[PDB]
Amino acid sequence: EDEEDIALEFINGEKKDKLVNMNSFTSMFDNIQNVQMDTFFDRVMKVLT
Amino acid sequence: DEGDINALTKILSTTYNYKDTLSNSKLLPPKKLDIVRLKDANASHPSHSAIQSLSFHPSKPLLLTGGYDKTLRIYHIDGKTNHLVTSLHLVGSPIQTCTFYTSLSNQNQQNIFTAGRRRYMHSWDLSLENLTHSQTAKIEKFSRLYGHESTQRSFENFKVAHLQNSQTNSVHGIVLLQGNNGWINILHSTSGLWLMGCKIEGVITDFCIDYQPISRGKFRTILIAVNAYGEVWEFDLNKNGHVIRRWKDQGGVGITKIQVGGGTTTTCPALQISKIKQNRWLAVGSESGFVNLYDRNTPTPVAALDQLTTTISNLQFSPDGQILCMASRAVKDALRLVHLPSCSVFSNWPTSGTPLGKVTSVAFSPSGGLLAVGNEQGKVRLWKLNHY
Amino acid sequence: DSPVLQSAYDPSGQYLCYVTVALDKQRVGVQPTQRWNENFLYLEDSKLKVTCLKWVNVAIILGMNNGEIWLYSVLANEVTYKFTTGNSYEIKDIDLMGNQLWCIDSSDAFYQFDLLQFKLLQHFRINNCVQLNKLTIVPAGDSVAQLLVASHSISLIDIEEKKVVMTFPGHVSPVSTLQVITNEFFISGAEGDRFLNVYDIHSGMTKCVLVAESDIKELSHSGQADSIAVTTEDGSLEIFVDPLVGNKSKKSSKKIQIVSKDG
Amino acid sequence: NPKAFPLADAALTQQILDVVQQAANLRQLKKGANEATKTLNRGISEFIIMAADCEPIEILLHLPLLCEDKNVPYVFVPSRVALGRACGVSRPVIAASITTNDASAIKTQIYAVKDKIETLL
Amino acid sequence: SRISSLSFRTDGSSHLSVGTSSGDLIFYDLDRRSRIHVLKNIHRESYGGVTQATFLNGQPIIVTSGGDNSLKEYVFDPSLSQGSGDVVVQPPRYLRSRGGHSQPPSYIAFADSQSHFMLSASKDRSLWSFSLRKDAQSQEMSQRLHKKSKFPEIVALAIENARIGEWENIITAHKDEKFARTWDMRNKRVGRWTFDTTDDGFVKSVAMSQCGNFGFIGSSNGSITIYNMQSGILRKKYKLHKRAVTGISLDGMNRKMVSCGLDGIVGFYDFNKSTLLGKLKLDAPITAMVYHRSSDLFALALDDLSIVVIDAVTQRVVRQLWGHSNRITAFDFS
Amino acid sequence: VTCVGKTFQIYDANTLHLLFVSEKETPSSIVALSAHFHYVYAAYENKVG
Amino acid sequence: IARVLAAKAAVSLRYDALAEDRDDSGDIGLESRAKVENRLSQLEGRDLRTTPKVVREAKKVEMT
Amino acid sequence: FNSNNDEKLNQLVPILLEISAKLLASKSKDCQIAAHTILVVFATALPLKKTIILAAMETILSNLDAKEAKHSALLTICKLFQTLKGQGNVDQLPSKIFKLFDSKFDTVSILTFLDKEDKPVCDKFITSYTRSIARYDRSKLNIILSLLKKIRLERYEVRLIITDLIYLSEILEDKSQLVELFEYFISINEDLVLKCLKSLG
RNA sequence: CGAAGGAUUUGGUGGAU
Repeated sequence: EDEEDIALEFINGEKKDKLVNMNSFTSMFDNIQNVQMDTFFDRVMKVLT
Repeated sequence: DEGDINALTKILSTTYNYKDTLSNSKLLPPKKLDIVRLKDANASHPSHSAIQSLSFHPSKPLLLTGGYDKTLRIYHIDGKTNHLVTSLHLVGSPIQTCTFYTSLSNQNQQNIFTAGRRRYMHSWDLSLENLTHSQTAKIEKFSRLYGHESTQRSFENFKVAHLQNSQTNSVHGIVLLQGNNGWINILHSTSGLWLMGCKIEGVITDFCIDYQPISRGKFRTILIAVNAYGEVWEFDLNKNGHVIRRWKDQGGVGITKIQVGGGTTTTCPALQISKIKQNRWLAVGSESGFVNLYDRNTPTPVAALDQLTTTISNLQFSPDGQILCMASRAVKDALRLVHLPSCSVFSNWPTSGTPLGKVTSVAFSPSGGLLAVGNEQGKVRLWKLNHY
Repeated sequence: DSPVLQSAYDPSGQYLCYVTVALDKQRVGVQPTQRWNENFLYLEDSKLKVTCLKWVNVAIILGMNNGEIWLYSVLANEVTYKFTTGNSYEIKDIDLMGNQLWCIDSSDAFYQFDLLQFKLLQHFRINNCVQLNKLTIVPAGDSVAQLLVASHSISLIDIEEKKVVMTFPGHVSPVSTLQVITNEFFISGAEGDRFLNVYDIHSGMTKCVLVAESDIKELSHSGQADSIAVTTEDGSLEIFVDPLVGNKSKKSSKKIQIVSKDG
Repeated sequence: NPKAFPLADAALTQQILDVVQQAANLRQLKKGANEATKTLNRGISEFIIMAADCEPIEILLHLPLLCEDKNVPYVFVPSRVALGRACGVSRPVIAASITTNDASAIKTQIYAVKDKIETLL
Repeated sequence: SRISSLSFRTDGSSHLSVGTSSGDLIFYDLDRRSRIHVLKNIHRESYGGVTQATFLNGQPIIVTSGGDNSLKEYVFDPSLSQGSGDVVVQPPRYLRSRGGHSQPPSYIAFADSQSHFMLSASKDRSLWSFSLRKDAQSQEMSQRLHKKSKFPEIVALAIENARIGEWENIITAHKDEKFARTWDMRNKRVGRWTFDTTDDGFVKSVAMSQCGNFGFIGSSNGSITIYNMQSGILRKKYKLHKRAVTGISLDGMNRKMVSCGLDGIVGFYDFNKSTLLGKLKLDAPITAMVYHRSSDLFALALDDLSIVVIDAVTQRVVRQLWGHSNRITAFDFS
Repeated sequence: VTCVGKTFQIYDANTLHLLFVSEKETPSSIVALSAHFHYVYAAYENKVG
Repeated sequence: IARVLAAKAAVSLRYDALAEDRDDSGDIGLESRAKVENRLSQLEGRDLRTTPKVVREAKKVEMT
Repeated sequence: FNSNNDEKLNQLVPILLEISAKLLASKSKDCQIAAHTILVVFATALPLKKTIILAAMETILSNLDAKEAKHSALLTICKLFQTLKGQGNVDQLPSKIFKLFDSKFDTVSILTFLDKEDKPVCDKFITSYTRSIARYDRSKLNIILSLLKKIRLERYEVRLIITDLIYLSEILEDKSQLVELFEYFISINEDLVLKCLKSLG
């Protein structure tokens, strides 16, 4: 066993995540009226996920 | 005037730097690439044709070039001078692909295989002092297929892998070739004997090799072959090349290349048996410019990269499998670097000012994060990734 | 340019230590001049570089840009000990007399070390020394009493007094070589300069100005001012025969070249 | 996908998608269900290619009714994404039509595939 | 960080400016206990960063200085918010400055006959224009390139004013560089032409004709290439010297051209007819040339610690000067 | 008032225009500078001018 | 919107006309309606006239 | 909109994070929930030092009283740890942070957090929290066994937990729950356990 | 042609006029 093996193991372990782009949250304003705060945060998380 | 809730306010006051230092991080940034250009590899002794193939030595700091000039020029890449170690002109033998080979058991054994649109292959033994001190080169010609001449018309497309003869536990190299009708011919690297042959339906377009470790000192070599339609075959070369898996590339059509990365491969060869690792990535090119990326850990691609609008001519991963470099020979400056597993193309590099020409060869150094890109004008340009 | 970044013969002249770059990592190798060794020390970091290379009577002292000095044993092929200065400024020069070991940083701070004890004895900075790229310790008896230091001009400094003693008008460009040919005659050369100024330590007057055909890279002296060999930037070797005997400016007597049979 | 019929086999799908690529280069290809509908009305279609995985499949089932009335061959391919890339666009395509041109440079290839589709029907 | 300067704003706003040896200048709001803005790398860290930064008494202007031979002024513009101006603070804005070379100049030249300006090159890879009048004006030549980091330090420079404002009128040679770059006084920017030695050598000499139509480049390999300033196109190439060409000069009449090299020969050419009028060998290698056009005399600094004056008309040594004890760095004609 | 080697120079802060210069070069480099209305105190070696 | 709405009408209409086992719910139409509304929202959110930006005059400052 | 411009994002750090601190301070749960939305988005857009993340935890947990804020906060804490991609990404929480977290989130709560199938990716935080338990709480070694079963952790993360548990056996007395944790690792991926033992002892 | 993009417009300051 060697350190570079551990480094490549750590590299393999890391997983992708959904990046935030310019046009990700623009639609929020469309459905921003009469919406509960918790639901708004849940939608933000859903887009982020 | 003269856990606490105000912790966040205080820490902001302490520092005006809020981006975490990338020096500590072992994972390269997703969208920003720190890349610096160095001296060209071919500057010292220019080539007279397009750079058809590029290959770094597995351990030594050498770069091998080939082309229709029929010369195997070997350069000592230091990044500042890049002088030429040796040259070997092969009369009447255009070079479509060349590669170093180091025996996995006998580290002292080094060898170069070169092939072209001919019915023979050349092997150049670099062991001991043959590379530099010797006045003459020890060259052998492989021209015998042992009854299978009809399947093979040219040695031009070949790759070299390691096969472990399980019943004896001995490990030796194999030379893989492309046949006329889905035929893959496998030869012994040293003796040249025909070991086995693999057949797929349709026209063979490209193939690649994947290693799956079994136990201490045991590993199996898998041959992955793909058809123009996109059907992928996986043969087990340790069991007479019998099919073990069949699947199709989702949305695949006009496939052109296939590659694996994240473990041992021709670009990232091993030095001992324990260094053998399984590849976690698989990329499938196409004429349309799409590159479906698959996670080896019917399959559904993780991403469908579509930045290039021309046929994919080179697909290659970094030795650690964190960058995928996809390039096309159809047009100029058709090269992109894709960050894995984010599958996001780097934006800062290449630029309109980056000189690449008609990219026709790409190579990642086994270590040091150097990238060499050859073009149709015969120039091998060298870049360094500062993260490595 | 030459692939060999730095080189230095051993005092006997039988072994040459050279540092070269493999991909992005510098590797240090040693070869036997009188007559192949495949074993090189490899610097594990791309940033790390060797600034100084000095033989020890079988160990070699390697100055590094990290701000620390490595003691390397060629036989074992491992760094036996590392001398670390408190600061992080690159070492500009290194010189040795027995146990004495003197280095200078980019911050113009002198340091003293003992090989036997592996300890930092003293560190000091002398005013009127705005740069320091070269350090030479005079062969005075068996102990160090004064030091020759040059950046663009040359200065003599007394260790006990911790002050300059004399100043020599040096070259315009940074000083590249500051070897002491004999007592009270030491030669000096500069980057991209074809002229070597021989100065008198006690008097301070330019005894002679030796001139090479092209820019000078390395300098070797034979015996006691008997003969001086200078490697020119064009790749030729010029020899000065008895340079310490019109009189002001002298030219090399013998020129040596290497050319292949092809040309 | 029982409604999709006839569904071309793996061997025939590659031949169809091969002709589609050539037609796209020669500007002899009309992409989309709506243009494919038009080509039937104008009687300039050699044959129609449809994607079986389109969901809901119904948005292209009107073409068989038009094709049978006009006596134009039609065939289903398994994947719309594959049809899209063959067409030469960055978006999935559910239907396509090969425009008639007796002076085309790929005329022999179109008729060969057209005959195979006719046998299939 | 290490504090190098401190100052308070006396304009009625509780602002504290903190200068650091790293070259940073930070501003804090004492009332609000917050950072307003930070100015990064205003002065070089290698030269002590911000040696001194002072708020002027009762004004929003702060003067900054350092060891890099630069003095800058920054202004805090009025807040652009009608209310809560203290919260909305405009960042400091560059106002004016003066400066100079950060390292000793390597080459100098007088720009014009009137002697109102001088060109200066330094080891900091910059070419500067300094006025010799009380205005003390100083301007760095723009290095932004034409299309059809700083350049290496200048080792040689030539300038003419016959065609100033028409096309490029300066030729500069760079260290370890195989071509020479052109500049323009009137635009105060780098030119659009590059002159190559064409023999795989480094540029050791640069010269210009009085008419301003020709530029001469001497390579380290002994070849003299002649370009045209207007089009930057190679016209002729003389090959007499085998060692480096250390000096090129042309007479006011554009007829007789003189060259010298480390090989010790002084070559005389007929520029109009392109013929070798004569060749004169000196005892020692020649290091530099200065040509006096009115008298047609040129002096040569020889390796033997002498200055040899030669008349181009008769191609003979007229005066030889002795006395220097070491290498002659530079010399000029009255 | 800015020190220049062995001499000091006075600039108008409104325009950074040079106003005055020291008539003579001090025997030693100036170490400190203090300015008070029309009088500037220059310090060098063991003398204050 | 007419071009977009007509295209989505054909999708919904063809689902209705050629269905062997359509549920009487309008689910395809409802999802098509959401697409047209989303197209309308972004299209209507567009501002043809260029937005003017905060003018920042570097007004001359003379000391007092 | 400023995602591409990294420099502009850095200038946005002092302002919006400061606002988040003020919003967290407000006793209104809606303000705290709003602060959570800003923090989670900003962490994804721009990586930050772990110290900033840890300081953000202290502010979030200091004034966490509303149940709705507690639910949103727990999701926020896990997401911030996901953004962390340096050495110490899964290191144990500080003692003060560990004590604060358990008080505002009982261990039974996180088991319910892990119980639901639609849980977000939280392996780095759980790896950090798991190492926090072993260092500071000995009675909780049993709850660790349940936590590992509920959530799959990345291979290197499992190695780090094994690495600490080896030290626990040497220092802490052998326990049925402690050996049971080992036996759990014996059952799953036996070979990797030997590598940790080989490297450590 | 081409080392970490290219074109057009524009505010302010500094220097001459």
